[PDB]
Amino acid sequence: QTCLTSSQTGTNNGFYYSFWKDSPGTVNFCLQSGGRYTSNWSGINNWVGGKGWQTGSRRNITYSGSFNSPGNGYLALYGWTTNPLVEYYVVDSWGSWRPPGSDGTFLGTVNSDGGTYDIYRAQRVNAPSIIGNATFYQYWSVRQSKRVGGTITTGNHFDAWASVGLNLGTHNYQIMATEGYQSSGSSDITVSEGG
Repeated sequence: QTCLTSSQTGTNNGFYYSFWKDSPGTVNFCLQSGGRYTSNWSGINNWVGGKGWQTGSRRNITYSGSFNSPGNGYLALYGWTTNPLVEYYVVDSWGSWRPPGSDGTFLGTVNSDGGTYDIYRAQRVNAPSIIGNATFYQYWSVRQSKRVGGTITTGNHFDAWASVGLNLGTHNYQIMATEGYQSSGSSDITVSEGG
């Protein structure tokens, strides 16, 4: 295992990973065998990290494990595109606070992987991104009830987002992410693309 406590991207056991946190608190973000990582967080302001791919695609992404967020956290497929700069989520579970909140514009729903998801678009104006300080839209599929474990058929979400005018650019990274906000919690997630 390789345990990290501050921001880093890289590769581990054939998988890409991205891990980011601002200054407050502690994240113990530990890279295990295969597509597995664990996290715990405490007294943090905001952090997101996980394993996946350097270059996103329409691959079907399967994950399993635990997610424990008594306060504000997410368990989500998470990635970026450029041209347009987009930060996207397919949110399967969350903690105290269902995302994206009042900043989100509701656009409709998509049925995928035995769930229904609400589709939202939000905007970030002068915000930190994979290319630095920028203004970018976020695309959200958020499951109507929580789940921890299953397959995410990315094409279904990508196709549904497209039908509501949410354009995906050139894919950057694509990970099964844990996110915490002003809370404490843990997760233990294994990703793959072979069911």
